[PDB]
Amino acid sequence: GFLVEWSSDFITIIPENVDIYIWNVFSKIYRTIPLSFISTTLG
Amino acid sequence: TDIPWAEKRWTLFSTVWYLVQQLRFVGTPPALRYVAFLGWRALMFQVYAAHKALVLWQCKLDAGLARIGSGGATATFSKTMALRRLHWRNSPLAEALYALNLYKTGRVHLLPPVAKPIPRPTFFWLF
Repeated sequence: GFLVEWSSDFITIIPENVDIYIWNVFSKIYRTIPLSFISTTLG
Repeated sequence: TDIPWAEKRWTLFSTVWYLVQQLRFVGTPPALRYVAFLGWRALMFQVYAAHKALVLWQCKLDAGLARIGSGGATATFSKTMALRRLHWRNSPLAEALYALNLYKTGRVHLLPPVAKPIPRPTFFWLF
């Protein structure tokens, strides 16, 4: 039930698949920042 | 495997060229790079056509100059010099001295030696 989760470590219960998914989404969101910044500040 | 240890010098100019190149390679999407590639190809074809026209024109001009030079018969040109002009193997000084030699003594077959490749310029930690 809920106690085996509530009483264990949390990085061993959670797979790495979700960390890879979060990282992929974040990476894809913020990857256009250099070109955007450059084209903004150059008039 | 064959990089000359002079293309691996760490200098202050190269740590900024790194940013230019990293923008071009990681910060720009390959599709826009592809479009620019096509455009640049078309431009280079036009430029090459222009340069070939100019080289043929130079061949007539110097074949005409050798006539003044010899004063008499000589009207040919040198195919060696045409091919060397097309492949960028002459320094400007060599061209000028060849023109002068033609204008003064005909002698269309006396050619300047050849240009040597330019070495990579280095200063210090600077560039």
